[PDB]
Amino acid sequence: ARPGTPAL
Amino acid sequence: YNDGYDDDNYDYIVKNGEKWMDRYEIDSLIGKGSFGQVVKAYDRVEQEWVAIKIIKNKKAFLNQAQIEVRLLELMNKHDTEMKYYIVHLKRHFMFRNHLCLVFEMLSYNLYDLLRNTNFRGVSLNLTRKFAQQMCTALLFLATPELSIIHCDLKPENILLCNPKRSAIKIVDFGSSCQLGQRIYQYIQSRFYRSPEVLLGMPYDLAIDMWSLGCILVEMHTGEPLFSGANEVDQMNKIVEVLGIPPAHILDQAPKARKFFEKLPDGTWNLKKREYKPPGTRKLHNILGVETGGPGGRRAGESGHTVADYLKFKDLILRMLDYDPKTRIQPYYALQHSFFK
Ligand SMILES: NCC[C@H](C(=O)Nc1ccc2[nH]nc(NC(=O)c3ccccc3)c2c1)c1cccc(Cl)c1
Ligand SMILES: [Cl-]
Repeated sequence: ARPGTPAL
Repeated sequence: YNDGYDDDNYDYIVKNGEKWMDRYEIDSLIGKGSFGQVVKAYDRVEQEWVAIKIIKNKKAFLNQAQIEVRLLELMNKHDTEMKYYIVHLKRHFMFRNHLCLVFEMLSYNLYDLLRNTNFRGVSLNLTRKFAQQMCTALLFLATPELSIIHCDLKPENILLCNPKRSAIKIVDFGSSCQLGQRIYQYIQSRFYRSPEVLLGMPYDLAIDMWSLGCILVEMHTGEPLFSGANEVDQMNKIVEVLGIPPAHILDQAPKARKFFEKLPDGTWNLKKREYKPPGTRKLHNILGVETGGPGGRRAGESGHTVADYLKFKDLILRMLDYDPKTRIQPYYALQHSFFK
């Protein structure tokens, strides 16, 4: 598992 | 959706061998991301391969990419050798309603590098070369007239210039801001997100140094330092290694209470047992300092002495200082004994 830029 | 050029989520449908503007020959789609796509293209004018970042045809993303473009153009006005640790934007244009940023072509990122080692870690020597370059990139960004916070440092955003060589650059300034022009509170990729961002506090360039500390341990162990499934779990995992944050920070943190509880006498505790008690998961043991490195796999290798691992551990603890005021800054990081 790999987060993961916060989005618009 | 845009006369059949876009799809239902705003991406350009990439087609191999398409030519844009009697200039760029699209070869292929090399990357898909939440903000757009990256394609390999050949530029006929300059006779070189480029990576074209094709942004979403929606205003919010277009508005954020214009700041990115602005930050990259600002960085390009400094002649210092230090800007070479930042990916270069060659130009930008609008094409069939997508904003497009043309970047130099780079090789693969450091997560992919760990993948070659089946996640056992790159060596300490390589980790140290990465560390010195990232500290220098951070020094560059801290130039007063830039004062740029990357805000999303992680292994996926650091790319090798070439698969057979150790030079790296930082990519994706899409979540970046300058000091004093902050915009979002939910920033940084979770594994690499600072306490200050977790606690809802004001933040500054130091948040990138925290990310770098987490990154460097991961590059050598092959595994994220703090792998939270959410913020609570993220905070608890930081607390397993570094203890309960100082009272003086917690008393100022708006979201102390998402993770912590403050007793009537002032002293702070974790909310009311899955996690190891605070400060008992020592980096000393995670790195395997006296037990031959991560997994004991560096026992007897040159450059991996107890002394070295002790310098590395020290630098990292300075990068993972809870206090942003005293957390090591790039200029001093570069002078640490780990780099002697
Ligand atoms: N937050 C992740 C940043 C990447 C990204 O890697 N952007 C690049 C920017 C500039 C650049 N120059 N050369 C690049 N190399 C590659 O994309 C690549 C791909 C596959 C194998 C080796 C290199 C790259 C990649 C990305 C990925 C998908 C979509 C977006 Cl919008 C951004
Ligand atoms: Cl990018």
